[PDB]
Amino acid sequence: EVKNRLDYHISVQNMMRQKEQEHMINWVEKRVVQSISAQQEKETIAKCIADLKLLSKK
Amino acid sequence: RKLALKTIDWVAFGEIIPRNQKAVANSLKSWNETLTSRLATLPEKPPAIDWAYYKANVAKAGLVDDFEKKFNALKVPIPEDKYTAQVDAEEKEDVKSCAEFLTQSKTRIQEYEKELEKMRN
Repeated sequence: EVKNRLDYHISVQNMMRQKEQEHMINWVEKRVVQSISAQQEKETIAKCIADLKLLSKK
Repeated sequence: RKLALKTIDWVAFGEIIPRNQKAVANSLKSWNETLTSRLATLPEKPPAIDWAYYKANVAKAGLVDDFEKKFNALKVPIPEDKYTAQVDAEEKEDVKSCAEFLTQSKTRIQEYEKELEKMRN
């Protein structure tokens, strides 16, 4: 009978972290992303590693 | 209360003949024996709480601690029971055994076995 009371509170805090995760995630992922390509040279760091794949994948 | 046991001696148990309590014994064996094995089942107690943890992820930990202190403090009364008149419902059909046939039988046995010797002559 004790456990139920406790487990409810545990279950809420887990479920609230998952919801905060989805919502945090949806805002985070929707907010930040832009500088990879607003710096076109952070797609040059892709091109750089890709030229170091070009040469240095083999 | 909890479990008890007395003089469970099943053969003579049913055998009683105080008729409105005679019948009872025959069933009371099986009620009992079922009982005895059914207790023989259970655990007595369950775990002891990991309170250190439940504070962790019940971060309404006032609740945990409230219930923790309460659980640490929480000590059940014991059960109810009522048929300790059976103790004395015994003593009546405890004198029946005695009086009726304790004494009758010694009396009777005396004359008869004595009654062997003299007519053995």
